[PDB]
Amino acid sequence: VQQITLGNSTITTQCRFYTLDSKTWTTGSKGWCWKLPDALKDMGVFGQNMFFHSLGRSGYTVHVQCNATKFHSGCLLVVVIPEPGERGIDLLLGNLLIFPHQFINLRTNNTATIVIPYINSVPIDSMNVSLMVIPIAPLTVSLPITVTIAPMCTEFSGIRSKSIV
Amino acid sequence: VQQITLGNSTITTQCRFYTLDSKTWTTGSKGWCWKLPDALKDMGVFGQNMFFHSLGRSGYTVHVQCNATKFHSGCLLVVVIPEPGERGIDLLLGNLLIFPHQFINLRTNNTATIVIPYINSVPIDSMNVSLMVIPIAPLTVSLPITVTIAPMCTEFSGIRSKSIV
Amino acid sequence: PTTTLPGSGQFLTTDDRQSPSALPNYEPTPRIHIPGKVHNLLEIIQVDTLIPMNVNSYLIPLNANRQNEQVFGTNLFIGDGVFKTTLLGEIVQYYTHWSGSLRFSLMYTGPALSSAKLILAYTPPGARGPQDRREAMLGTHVVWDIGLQSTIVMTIPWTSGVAGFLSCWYQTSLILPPQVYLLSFISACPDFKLRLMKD
Amino acid sequence: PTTTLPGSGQFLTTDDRQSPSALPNYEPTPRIHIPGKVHNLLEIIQVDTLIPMN
Amino acid sequence: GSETDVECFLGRAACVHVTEIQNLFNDWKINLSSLVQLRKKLELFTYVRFDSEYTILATASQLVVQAMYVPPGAPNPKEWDDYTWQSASNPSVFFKVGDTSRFSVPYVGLASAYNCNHMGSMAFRIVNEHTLVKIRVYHRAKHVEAWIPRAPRAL
Amino acid sequence: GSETDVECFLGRAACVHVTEIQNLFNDWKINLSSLVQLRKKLELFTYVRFDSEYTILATASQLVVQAMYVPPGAPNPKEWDDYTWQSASNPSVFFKVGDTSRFSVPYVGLASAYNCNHMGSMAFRIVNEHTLVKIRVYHRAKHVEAWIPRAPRAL
Repeated sequence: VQQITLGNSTITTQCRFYTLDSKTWTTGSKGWCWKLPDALKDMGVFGQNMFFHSLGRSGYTVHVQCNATKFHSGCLLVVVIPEPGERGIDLLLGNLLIFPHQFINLRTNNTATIVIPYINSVPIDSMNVSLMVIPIAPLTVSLPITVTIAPMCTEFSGIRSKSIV
Repeated sequence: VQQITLGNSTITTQCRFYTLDSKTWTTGSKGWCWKLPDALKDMGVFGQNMFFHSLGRSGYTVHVQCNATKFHSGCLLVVVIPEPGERGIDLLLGNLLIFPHQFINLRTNNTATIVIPYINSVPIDSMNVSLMVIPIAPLTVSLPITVTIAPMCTEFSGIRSKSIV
Repeated sequence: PTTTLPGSGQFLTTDDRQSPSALPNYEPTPRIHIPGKVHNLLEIIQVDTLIPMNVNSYLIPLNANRQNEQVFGTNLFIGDGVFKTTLLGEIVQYYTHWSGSLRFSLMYTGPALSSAKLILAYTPPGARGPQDRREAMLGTHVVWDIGLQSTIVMTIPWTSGVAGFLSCWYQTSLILPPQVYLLSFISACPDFKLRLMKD
Repeated sequence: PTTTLPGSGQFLTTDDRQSPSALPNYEPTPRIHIPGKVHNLLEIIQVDTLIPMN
Repeated sequence: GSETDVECFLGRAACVHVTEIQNLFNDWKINLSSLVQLRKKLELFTYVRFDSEYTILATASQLVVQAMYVPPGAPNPKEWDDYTWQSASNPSVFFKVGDTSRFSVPYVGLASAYNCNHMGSMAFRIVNEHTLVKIRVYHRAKHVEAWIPRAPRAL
Repeated sequence: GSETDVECFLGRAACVHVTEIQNLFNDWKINLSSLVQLRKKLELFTYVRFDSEYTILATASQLVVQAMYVPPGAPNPKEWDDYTWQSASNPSVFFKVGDTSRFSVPYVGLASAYNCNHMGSMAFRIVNEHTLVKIRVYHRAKHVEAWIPRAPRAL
């Protein structure tokens, strides 16, 4: 309903949820770009398995939220594009809608959710896609943006566990 | 029988009938030529739909009549050839009989009727054929010639009426 | 026992022929299930993409105290002007004949307290574009109230223009709370064809 | 295993042969019903035409 | 009466264009009306639809010739080494001088038949680097269809 | 709509490399991105898998040419008379100058599809002992498959 709980994490909207540092969307800001799984290499238990196992395979569930009133104007474009750490990068656009995207128009909504499957040309690889958030219509009244990434359906290699017998 | 009525029009012989200006067939006259639908671009309601809709498709029924006594001599060749306004043009002939034609020999008859279907290389086009009236045997005793064109089975485009919804 | 006919030993670039393999008995790397396999280009021009009608180049600006005026106006030539860089026009520039229906959409990005009434007039090819709000409503149009519905979709009929106009007018002025922008999108209906591939 | 006979590589203008298409997979503009299709010239010489006897 | 069918009357190989190149190139707007014997048979019908069949004979006098078919609406070459000669969308045929090329082009008209008309263009160049070569193109109408017979031209 | 299939859109013969040898040799790293018209169609998809089909035209100006296909990971020639030209593991084709060679190479990638990439190399020499020969290679993609459509390049 409105309290999705996974492990020791709990999120509100209308294998755990990792909530990244809140970005400040100012009126003269250009956008942001995060690489997966690179944004989670310093994120607790996932970062332990990311550095422990050589090859891996995971899908991701990305929630982008802008806490605001119903008086702010402007629109953000949330897209994940296949092919800097947890901070990500503080940065034609019209053709980026060919990729799985969603617009956050503050007049109507304040959240956007994108489910990414494993997209690669090999079945497993050593730990592919980048989440980008672009302000298309400028912010007219700053607003904090909170990003929550939950890795789901994560699989790993038999190395570190096969016996030589 | 002898009073074909279509809409507010009525014609005598043995979607409406448009009766063009009566031509005076003198003994030293050469013939006449009318283009379709160009002869009807200034003709009332057809001229409204001709200028309103871009693409169209219509067949035509052409009656050519020479009011005269049974003492006049001479013969007219009424032919419609595929490929100037309502007035038309005041102008080898032996090979023009390959086209749908009819001769008006005043000794026997005084009327000729030709039904033309839509003849074009595309199913609809922006508003093709020409009615020509040639005196073959000269007029021996002038005689008025009245031409009545009735467009029938007229169809038009969905533009001007499709909603963007 | 045969006789060779004319056009033997010919080099047709468009002649699709089966061939001897240079690495016979070689087993290639097997095919795995990668998502989003595209079998036809008619699947990707169907996606709505922004039109650079003016980052500010994609935003159509609106301003207060304007009634019976025009917001924007465009021709529908999908090979030049505002459609030249969109994904639809980038793939249409690969063929000579398109022949299909289009999907034009609009999206308002202003505050929730703002409201305005816009008339979106479509003039078909061969006719003259509207020059007043009265001529625009007297043609094909939709009365779009920005106050209730923040996003509208209008499907342009199948044209095969190888184009008509599409304009927007302020019925009432934009009432702002004490500039805002429109975002327009373009794609093709599922009836869209494409023929004679060129370079 | 074949042997080429005389008259191979010949250019007969009257020799009706099937051929490779230069625009393969191209769908041509479809055929519509136009009236008066003429399949044979024996249909058009059957029409009476004037004789320039004078 | 098998000689009066439009399949037998119009469907026979005639020479529509004869040019001569040097080792630079020659382009040709396709016009079946270039030959007055074929024009006089074609002006007998108002509308006509047929697939094409092109046979090309190249002869030397004192090598490989590229015969490029430009479809309707595509650009023709201005020089013998333009990018259009290297374009994948223009089907082009490579054969030796003294030999013959032969191919068929489907109905490329925009209406359902031609009205007596841009059928495309033929571009010809000699592929070898740094002889007088004559190129003769022979056209054959196939699966011919005609409508609305017209009066023959007299003058 | 048969012209929009990826089987018809990408699978047509383009010229990817044109060189000129003397009687010494020329090698080429296979890059379909060498032709900007084919690169602009290939950068429309993220991953793509296709078998190859190579057609080679050799023309003289003032003989037999060996067209050797080097697979991915095998060594290329440094001189025209190296041991690699005599190696049984590199499939090589011998045909006459003025004529044409034609063969097909299967999918040699290491992943399940190419990511926009070493496809091997082509090595060319003239077999005769002690003329300017131009070698033109034409590539045709067959049984094409593509995934994850990308935005077209604008700049």
